[PDB]
Amino acid sequence: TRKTYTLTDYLKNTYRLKLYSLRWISDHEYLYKQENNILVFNAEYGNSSVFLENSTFDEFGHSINDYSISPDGQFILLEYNYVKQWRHSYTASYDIYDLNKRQLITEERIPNNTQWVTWSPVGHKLAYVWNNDIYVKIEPNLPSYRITWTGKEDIIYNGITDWVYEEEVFSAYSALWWSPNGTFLAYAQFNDTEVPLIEYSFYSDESLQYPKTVRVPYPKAGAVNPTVKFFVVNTDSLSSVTNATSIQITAPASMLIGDHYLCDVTWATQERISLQWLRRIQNYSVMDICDYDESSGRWNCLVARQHIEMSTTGWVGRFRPSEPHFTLDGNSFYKIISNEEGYRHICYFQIDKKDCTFITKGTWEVIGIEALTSDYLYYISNEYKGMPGGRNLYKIQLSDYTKVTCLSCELNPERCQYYSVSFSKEAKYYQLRCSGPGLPLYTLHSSVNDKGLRVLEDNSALDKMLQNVQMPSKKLDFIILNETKFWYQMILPPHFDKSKKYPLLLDVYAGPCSQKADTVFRLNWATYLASTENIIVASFDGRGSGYQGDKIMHAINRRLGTFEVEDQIEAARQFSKMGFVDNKRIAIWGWSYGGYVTSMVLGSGSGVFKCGIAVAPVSRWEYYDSVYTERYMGLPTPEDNLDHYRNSTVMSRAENFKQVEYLLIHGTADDNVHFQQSAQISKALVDVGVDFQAMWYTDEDHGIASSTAHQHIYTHMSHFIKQCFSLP
Amino acid sequence: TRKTYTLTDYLKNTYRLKLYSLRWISDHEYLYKQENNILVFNAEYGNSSVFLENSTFDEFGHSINDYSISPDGQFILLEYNYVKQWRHSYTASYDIYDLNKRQLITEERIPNNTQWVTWSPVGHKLAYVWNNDIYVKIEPNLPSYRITWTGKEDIIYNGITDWVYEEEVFSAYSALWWSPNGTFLAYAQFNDTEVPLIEYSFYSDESLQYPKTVRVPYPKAGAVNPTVKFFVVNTDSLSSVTNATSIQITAPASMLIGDHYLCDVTWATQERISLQWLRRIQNYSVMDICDYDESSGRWNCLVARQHIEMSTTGWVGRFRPSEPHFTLDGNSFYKIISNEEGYRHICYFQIDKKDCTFITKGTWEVIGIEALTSDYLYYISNEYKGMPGGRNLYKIQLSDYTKVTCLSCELNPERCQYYSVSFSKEAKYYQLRCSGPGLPLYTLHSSVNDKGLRVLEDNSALDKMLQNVQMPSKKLDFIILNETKFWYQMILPPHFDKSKKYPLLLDVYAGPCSQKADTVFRLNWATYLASTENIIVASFDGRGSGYQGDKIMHAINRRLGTFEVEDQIEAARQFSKMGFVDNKRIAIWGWSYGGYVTSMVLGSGSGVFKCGIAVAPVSRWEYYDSVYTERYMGLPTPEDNLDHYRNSTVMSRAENFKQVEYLLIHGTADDNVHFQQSAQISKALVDVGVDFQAMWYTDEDHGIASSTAHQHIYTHMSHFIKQCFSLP
Ligand SMILES: CS(=O)(=O)c1ccc(C2NOC([C@@H](CC3CC3)[C@H](N)C(=O)N3CC[C@H](F)C3)N2)c(F)c1
Ligand SMILES: CS(=O)(=O)c1ccc(C2NOC([C@@H](CC3CC3)[C@H](N)C(=O)N3CC[C@H](F)C3)N2)c(F)c1
Ligand SMILES: *[C@@H]1O[C@H](CO)[C@@H](O[C@@H]2O[C@H](CO)[C@@H](O)[C@H](O)[C@H]2NC(C)=O)[C@H](O)[C@H]1NC(C)=O
Ligand SMILES: *[C@@H]1O[C@H](CO)[C@@H](O[C@@H]2O[C@H](CO)[C@@H](O)[C@H](O)[C@H]2NC(C)=O)[C@H](O)[C@H]1NC(C)=O
Ligand SMILES: *[C@@H]1O[C@H](CO)[C@@H](O[C@@H]2O[C@H](CO)[C@@H](O)[C@H](O)[C@H]2NC(C)=O)[C@H](O)[C@H]1NC(C)=O
Ligand SMILES: *[C@@H]1O[C@H](CO)[C@@H](O[C@@H]2O[C@H](CO)[C@@H](O)[C@H](O)[C@H]2NC(C)=O)[C@H](O)[C@H]1NC(C)=O
Ligand SMILES: *[C@@H]1O[C@H](CO)[C@@H](O[C@@H]2O[C@H](CO)[C@@H](O)[C@H](O)[C@H]2NC(C)=O)[C@H](O)[C@H]1NC(C)=O
Ligand SMILES: *[C@@H]1O[C@H](CO)[C@@H](O[C@@H]2O[C@H](CO)[C@@H](O)[C@H](O)[C@H]2NC(C)=O)[C@H](O)[C@H]1NC(C)=O
Ligand SMILES: *[C@@H]1O[C@H](CO)[C@@H](O[C@H]2O[C@H](CO)[C@@H](O)[C@H](O)[C@H]2NC(C)=O)[C@H](O)[C@H]1NC(C)=O
Ligand SMILES: *[C@@H]1O[C@H](CO)[C@@H](O[C@H]2O[C@H](CO)[C@@H](O)[C@H](O)[C@H]2NC(C)=O)[C@H](O)[C@H]1NC(C)=O
Ligand SMILES: *[C@H]1O[C@H](CO)[C@@H](O[C@@H]2O[C@H](CO)[C@@H](O)[C@H](O)[C@H]2NC(C)=O)[C@H](O)[C@H]1NC(C)=O
Ligand SMILES: *[C@@H]1O[C@H](CO)[C@@H](O)[C@H](O)[C@H]1NC(C)=O
Ligand SMILES: *[C@@H]1O[C@H](CO)[C@@H](O)[C@H](O)[C@H]1NC(C)=O
Ligand SMILES: *[C@@H]1O[C@H](CO)[C@@H](O)[C@H](O)[C@H]1NC(C)=O
Ligand SMILES: *[C@@H]1O[C@H](CO)[C@@H](O)[C@H](O)[C@H]1NC(C)=O
Ligand SMILES: *[C@@H]1O[C@H](CO)[C@@H](O)[C@H](O)[C@H]1NC(C)=O
Ligand SMILES: *[C@@H]1O[C@H](CO)[C@@H](O)[C@H](O)[C@H]1NC(C)=O
Repeated sequence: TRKTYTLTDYLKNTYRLKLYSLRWISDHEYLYKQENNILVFNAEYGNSSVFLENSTFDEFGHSINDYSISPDGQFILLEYNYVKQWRHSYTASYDIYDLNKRQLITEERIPNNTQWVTWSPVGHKLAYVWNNDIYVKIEPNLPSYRITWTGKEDIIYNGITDWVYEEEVFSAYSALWWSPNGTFLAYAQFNDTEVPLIEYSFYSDESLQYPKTVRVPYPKAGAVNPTVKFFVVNTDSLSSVTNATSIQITAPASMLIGDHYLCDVTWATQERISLQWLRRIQNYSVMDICDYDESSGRWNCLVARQHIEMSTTGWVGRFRPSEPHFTLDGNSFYKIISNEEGYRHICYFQIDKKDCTFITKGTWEVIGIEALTSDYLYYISNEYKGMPGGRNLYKIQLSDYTKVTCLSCELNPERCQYYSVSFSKEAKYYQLRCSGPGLPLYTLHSSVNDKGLRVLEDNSALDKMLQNVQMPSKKLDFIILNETKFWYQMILPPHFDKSKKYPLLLDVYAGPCSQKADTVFRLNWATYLASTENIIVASFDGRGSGYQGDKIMHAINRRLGTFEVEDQIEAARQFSKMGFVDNKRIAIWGWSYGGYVTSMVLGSGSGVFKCGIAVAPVSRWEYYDSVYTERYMGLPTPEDNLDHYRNSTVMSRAENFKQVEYLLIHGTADDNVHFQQSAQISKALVDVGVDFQAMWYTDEDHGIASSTAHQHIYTHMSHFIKQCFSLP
Repeated sequence: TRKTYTLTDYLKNTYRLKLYSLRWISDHEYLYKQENNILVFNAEYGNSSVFLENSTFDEFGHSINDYSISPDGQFILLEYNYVKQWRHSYTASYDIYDLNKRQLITEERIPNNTQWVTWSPVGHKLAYVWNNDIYVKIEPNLPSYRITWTGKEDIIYNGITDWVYEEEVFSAYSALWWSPNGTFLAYAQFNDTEVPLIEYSFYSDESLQYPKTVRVPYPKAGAVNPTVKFFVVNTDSLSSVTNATSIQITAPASMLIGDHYLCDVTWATQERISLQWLRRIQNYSVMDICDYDESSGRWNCLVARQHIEMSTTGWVGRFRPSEPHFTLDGNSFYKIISNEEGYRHICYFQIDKKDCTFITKGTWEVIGIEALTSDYLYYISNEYKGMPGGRNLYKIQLSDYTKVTCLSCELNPERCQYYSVSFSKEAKYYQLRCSGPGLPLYTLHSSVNDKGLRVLEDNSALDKMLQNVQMPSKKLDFIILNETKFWYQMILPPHFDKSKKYPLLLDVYAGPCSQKADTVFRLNWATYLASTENIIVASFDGRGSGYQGDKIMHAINRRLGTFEVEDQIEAARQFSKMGFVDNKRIAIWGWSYGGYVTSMVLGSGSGVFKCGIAVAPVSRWEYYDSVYTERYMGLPTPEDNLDHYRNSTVMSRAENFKQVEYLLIHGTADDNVHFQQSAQISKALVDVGVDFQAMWYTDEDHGIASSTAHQHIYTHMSHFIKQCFSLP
């Protein structure tokens, strides 16, 4: 008997995955949300107390979306009226509650429609962006100091990013950086005056008589990009002068010669800041390190401290130049860069010496630097067992690089191979977060001796429930293509029998530096398909995929829509030759880049696939944004890479779609991959007389994450897959 | 053994109906285009001559879209660079060729991007509109006179109509009216300053990087409407030294009190013009009769010559007040109006007498007045055999109304029951166009003795081809509902066998004053469905339908989405109870108003229909234009008819779609029924978890008629219907 994992189970979230989200507030205390109220926990012993009882804001008159405690614990920022914008941006209202007097501040309050707010790293100073201008409050109940007057809707952005910087450069909306002790406030200013606008309709609720036209500054490939400027203001002088001066720090001459980007800002000390700039042609970046000059009140970046990072085989960085991690005295820093072999490792830099020293090496890569103390550097890599899809925490002794300890590898090797970490303020404690291949496991550890303090959440409740269900299994392995290994994973149906022919669905993404083959545990649509529909769901990381060196990642440089597309087809062949795949029932599907690859694959004329589903796909690179697209494709001009731009479109393969069943889906309010992209695919298919299935989702964006739409799209896709595989 | 009428046959027009479109140029001659040659025919004998060689412009260097010979035969206007706009509007380039001197005028030529152009009714003067302003050319080779200078894109229209006037009032882009002999040129001016704009994306060719946004002044129900003014200018006294003077004729005070419309302009004589005005609440209209005052130079409209036309059960006229047909001296006129019984008949009016006399009467209606002489008035009505879906030509003796003669009834009763007609200049000759139930038949007749001169086109070629294919038959009949009879038609499959059960598709439109049950012969999608798929395609005219009196037509007044929807369900219900219908396979489909009714039906919960297809449907009346919507629904305010505006939406019925298969289709560039309407339907279905099929057509408008799109929609719908009926 035993029920299987059904579509409803996924859509209704019957089997809930538990997690343990904590927020360190010091070197040994963290906050945890247990039953609406906020408790504070002692890391050392595990005892807690009620920090803020849930019944505190009952008669607030508003539903509170999130909170934020000032560094000194004296105040708490309350956020409500949350109105989402793009991937990271949103607007909201805020009130400050005085935790000492247990009162709600009612004077000089933060304006409504505040675009971004942030406490100073120390104390309780506040900085926020409202109407595209920056303001600063030294004290929560005192008036604000205006920092900028140039703010202008869709034109000038001070302290916040425009659309493309938020999405492709900073993975954030804020563009301001408090110095370590809060004295200085740095920030970027974006000018989109000449940036073309993407325009599309938003219908809103039925009650809106006339549709609204959403207009946003968005640079498509080869178009005019926003320009940027960087400034630094001394907040400590605000109460002493009428208008504190924003000292500007200009980009290096090597950047000013053409279009460029401000791509990283990292403070090194109270009076030292590092900036990384990137040329519009993303294979050259410069890092300036600037010191405050107490005599001229100016900021100077000595060329002797400038560092150049370039790439001859591709772009710089996985998605951008990596962040530096400075030693306390700010005289040296560690940074991940690809070595002579093409693998990303940690290099140790002296701020005024151009030659760095690699402290790690091998045919594997460092994923990120997680913490740095005067004695140790902690990082996550995929070195363990040579599995690029695994992740573990490591510790390296700064006084002896030959001393490297893996802190997570052997904790529970069968259940935990994909780790994440969170250190306390001074890295005295760290929470480990295991996400697979077994059920997620959260543990707390002491850094002084790397001893396990205790288990925070083991997901026993769910393990219990899953016992009464025929869950699918997952296989992570590899195939060798041209003396090089390529990893794939398969979500196999329960009681899998290799003596049978199962229908196969290729789950694909395959964009640059992607990884669809890993050791993470997921409860998703593929779970339902394998468990209930007895469908094998596979994923393959071929050329262009990440975390396996530049040889593989830069294979698609300037050539998107080629190798990553072909390898995916070859993967299908390879799978069919494994003998447990029904060659007559092989389907392919993907979202976003996966939608593009799926479409390109369905229109290649390979004959391997019977049907496929593309959700919010890219159809021609000239329609996607500049930062992302140009990174891999360069410029769409005849003197650069225009020919391949025009050669890698979905539309040019419309005719071959007569050989397959296709389902095209897109959200009408997708601000990322514009509906325009599918509108052009559909028109090309209509023009050559090809029938296909389509579905638009009114007012949904790139994620189609709305509760109702989410249930609707997966239901619709399920019927299509079952029909194509005629289950029925 | 005899093929059937296939989908390809319909889509490739393999079976073409022959026509015979002629143009009367005098009381005894007409122009007919043959082999691209313009021939002139003598109506009395049938002899012809070549009027213009198909090779005359053999090296014109432009594709000629259309041509237009001046009334005096001296010149010919050549139209090229045609670019379509809405239903009737478009811009083009023109050149004038001198027929007498066989030369192409090259001096003072009409501008490119001209919006409208027309010859004076007599002679060869010209009036064209360019950049929203009116120009007049007394001679083809002479400079033109600027009449208006207020022209402004999307704001002020002179001589041309705005979006709503073009579509809902004049069924023409043109807004200028030449006096009978060309002395005066009357014109209307529209002001859309405060009219909101409908905005939508147009994607264009793949090469366009950024979608363009189209915006057109379009007043939705309740919104601010455009205002109108009327002017008359003397084209005989124009000066190259002074700006033309236009005399304004203001609307009556009973109209100026509130919002209103100019709905008809008709010249009575060389110096008398009639105008009809309609209040925004379309149940009260006023006709003004204005005479030119030679001494004053002004136009006066005596209040004593004012005629009011109102309605207590509904709006005025079928879609607007009918046009008057003045006698030679202009002292009296005939006009179709609804009588005390609610049936539309011809009433004889004296210009200075309030009461008019009806000259026809009966439980049938006059469709239109076609020609008037001192002895006879010719008209088309559905009186014959009491069939409201039949049309015949009649003449009534103006000196003895008891003497009524049908001129088309008995010509060929089996083959011809639906005629339209074309009279020559003085009604000396008329062409009859029979369009059903048999193949179209065109004939020429002489009025003096109503003789049948000859057959112009009998479609004997098509008849010879059609006998080689198993064509379906059409049954026109009626059912009774509450002592009232309602007509329906059924397209029955070849070799119809009433002992068998056939699936049934209800083809519906059902908008106010519509007629889907008639005797017209058609080669369409239904032909293929019955001939090849053996599906019965039925249509029904319930409450709200036209040509049967106001008791029926006005039944849905201020109540759209009620009785016309309910009656369709009743009809299907009754057809389902017939021996030859498979009550398990009953479908419904419609386009435009038919899309709305199909949707309202599917969301009714009647359980009668298994599936349905809605193309470019209206979903809520507040989204449609003011002129058409308010005509039937009044204003959407709480004081007027808001409750019913809110109760008649498709969206409120979403939940009821759970038990039916629904395919929703709409073109993204529909300027008439905005994509918005379908976008809200899909969102409501998604919001209640109901699955359905959808298809958008990039850049297609309300007609979805581009060649490839047309083939694609009918192909996609064919698969859907066959699948719903389990048909191979
Ligand atoms: C885990 S996965 O499914 O393999 C996966 C999924 C998604 C990405 C990925 N790559 O670029 C993005 C993301 C920026 C990134 C957030 C910082 C990018 N901007 C994006 O959304 N698109 C849309 C079209 C094209 F695919 C790029 N997201 C990725 F690298 C890997
Ligand atoms: C011959 S039929 O299929 O019954 C038929 C088809 C179409 C009409 C009809 N009614 O109003 C229009 C047309 C007026 C202009 C005269 C052309 C109107 N504006 C329209 O396109 N819509 C869209 C939504 C709503 F249904 C009305 N067309 C009609 F009265 C009858
Ligand atoms: C966790 O429990 C410990 C032990 O009871 C608390 O320790 C406080 O430690 C300080 C420093 O020595 C003493 O002054 C206090 O007397 C101790 N607590 C008390 C009430 O006496 C600690 O406060 C607890 N932490 C939390 C978050 O509950
Ligand atoms: C944003 O950049 C634009 C340039 O595109 C700047 O606009 C120029 O400003 C100068 C001086 O005011 C004028 O002479 C030019 O006419 C402007 N050009 C344009 C496009 O109009 C603008 O000043 C910048 N804004 C800020 C705050 O730096
Ligand atoms: C604060 O100082 C800044 C820096 O000068 C002022 O910004 C200048 O304002 C003037 C006049 O408004 C403009 O001509 C300049 O273009 C502005 N410069 C910049 C950097 O934008 C700002 O107006 C001052 N505010 C107050 C209240 O004095
Ligand atoms: C935060 O760092 C700033 C920058 O060094 C400190 O301000 C300097 O303080 C020294 C005294 O130690 C003075 O000589 C300088 O004039 C100050 N410079 C500036 C720009 O203010 C500041 O004292 C530090 N804050 C704290 C709380 O330690
Ligand atoms: C069209 O009709 C107008 C108006 O009746 C004619 O113009 C009148 O002609 C008479 C005879 O010459 C003059 O006495 C009047 O003063 C004219 N009135 C106006 C308003 O112009 C005109 O002749 C006719 N045009 C044609 C071509 O027959
Ligand atoms: C034209 O129709 C309107 C609207 O139906 C009539 O005006 C009034 O409409 C309201 C509802 O909107 C009713 O309560 C009134 O009874 C209607 N009559 C009056 C006098 O207000 C109007 O009567 C109609 N005109 C004609 C000639 O029938
Ligand atoms: C049709 O035929 C008649 C003669 O049968 C043609 O002739 C008439 O017009 C000619 C010039 O227009 C004259 O030369 C004839 O005298 C005159 N004959 C009669 C009886 O009126 C007439 O033009 C022909 N029409 C066409 C269009 O070809
Ligand atoms: C077209 O209509 C507009 C608006 O009704 C007319 O303009 C006016 O409305 C303005 C408010 O937007 C008032 O401020 C103006 O006083 C009023 N009149 C003028 C001349 O501005 C406009 O005149 C109309 N245009 C024409 C050519 O008739
Ligand atoms: C309308 O456009 C046409 C085409 O551009 C103009 O005709 C000429 O076209 C030739 C080439 O086709 C050009 O060299 C000329 O510049 C155009 N103009 C002339 C006078 O030769 C035409 O003139 C335009 N007319 C108007 C009123 O816009
Ligand atoms: C906090 O609130 C939750 C839900 O409102 C409740 O279950 C819990 O008992 C509350 N605890 C306290 C201390 O108020
Ligand atoms: C924010 O909006 C609320 C809602 O009207 C208003 O009452 C409040 O005063 C506003 N606060 C500020 C700082 O503007
Ligand atoms: C950067 O890439 C461009 C495009 O291939 C190339 O022309 C240039 O030489 C590269 N620069 C470096 C430093 O590799
Ligand atoms: C005129 O051209 C057409 C083709 O456009 C041709 O069929 C016809 O023969 C020509 N006319 C004559 C009289 O030859
Ligand atoms: C005609 O009127 C327009 C509109 O004001 C004006 O600009 C033009 O100069 C006038 N021309 C003559 C000849 O009066
Ligand atoms: C008569 O029939 C109509 C439908 O044809 C129905 O709506 C009405 O209620 C019935 N009774 C009366 C009195 O009209």
